[PDB]
Amino acid sequence: KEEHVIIQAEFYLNPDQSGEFMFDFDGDEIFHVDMAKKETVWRLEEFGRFASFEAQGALANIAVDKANLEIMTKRSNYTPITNVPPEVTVLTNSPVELREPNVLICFIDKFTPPVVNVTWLRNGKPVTTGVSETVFLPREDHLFRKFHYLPFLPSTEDVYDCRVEHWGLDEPLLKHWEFDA
Amino acid sequence: DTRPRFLWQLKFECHFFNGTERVRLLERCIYNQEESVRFDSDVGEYRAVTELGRPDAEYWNSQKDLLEQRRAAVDTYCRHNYGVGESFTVQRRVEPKVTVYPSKTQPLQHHNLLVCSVSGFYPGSIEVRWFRNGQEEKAGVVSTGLIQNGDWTFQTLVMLETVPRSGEVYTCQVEHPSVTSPLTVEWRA
Amino acid sequence: KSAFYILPSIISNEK
Repeated sequence: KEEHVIIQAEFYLNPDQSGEFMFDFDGDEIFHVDMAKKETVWRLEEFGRFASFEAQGALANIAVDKANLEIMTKRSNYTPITNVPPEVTVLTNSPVELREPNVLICFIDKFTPPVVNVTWLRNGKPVTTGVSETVFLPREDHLFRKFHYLPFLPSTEDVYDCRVEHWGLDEPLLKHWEFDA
Repeated sequence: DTRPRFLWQLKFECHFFNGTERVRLLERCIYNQEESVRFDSDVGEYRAVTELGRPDAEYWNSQKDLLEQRRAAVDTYCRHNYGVGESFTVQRRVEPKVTVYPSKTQPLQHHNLLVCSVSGFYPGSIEVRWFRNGQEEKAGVVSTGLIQNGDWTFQTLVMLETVPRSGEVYTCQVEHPSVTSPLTVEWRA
Repeated sequence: KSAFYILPSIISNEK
């Protein structure tokens, strides 16, 4: 029966002291608040042309959330979170064609706490040119998902890996992708 | 770094049914991975989901002005935001790019997986059908399902188990709210 | 350019 869902999703995490505030529409991020620069970051440019958002309120909410995390930590008898390692997948946004620009997507899914280290590797070497990432996105089961992006030129000579570190994995996870004729 | 972590999440979910005709506000508190307390606008007050949440659900239910502001939020908050974002979210439309290719370069008379790649579309509601020489083929369809790319696009791969013989023509037919006429792509054996 | 609105978070039972 559902048609649409808007979620105002917030979290705070100790002892990392990391906070997040975002709006979600049917699973996609409308915007989030950059905690450091204290400002709205729109997931797509045009959003910021059609809508606006006062960050001050989001920061105030985050402060209340930190206070509540400390209260709940005490109340639970200092029960820690159980680490849930991520599922990682690597896909292309479109069918691969040699010489036609494309994008690799690293899906990091179903994990908690929301702390990960994600690096792109081409032929074993870290690549940071043109890369991007989303913030943590909420899930109905209260785990998180994340996306990393790599624009690239398909070729038969290169291999790719998304390398994901998370406290739930006792070993760094490499997810592999290559164009195979 | 092995020291324990403690997580607090607060989610406000506005659920919309038949436009903005029916709206449900669901406020949810989560400690670690355990939802402790929630406000469901259909009930109109806080409820402890676990006993950990009982102190809050009691405290917050004693605040009449808080309960009033939450009860009215379906109007001042949910319906407001739906209106603010309607034009570029509910009404976002991006047409899918469709390609059809054999998953493997195999000669005729041997089993092959024919792939219909539908990429770059929005919203996620979509229907993909396979036809062999004009006849719809319902059996042997293998699909990745709907894939959310995280950048306000979706993709899906819908594969057909075939034994292609010479002369056969396979067609992938895609229906999507972004197109008035179904998109069709052919692959000739 | 209309503005998105937030619901305020509320302190928990400290007692």
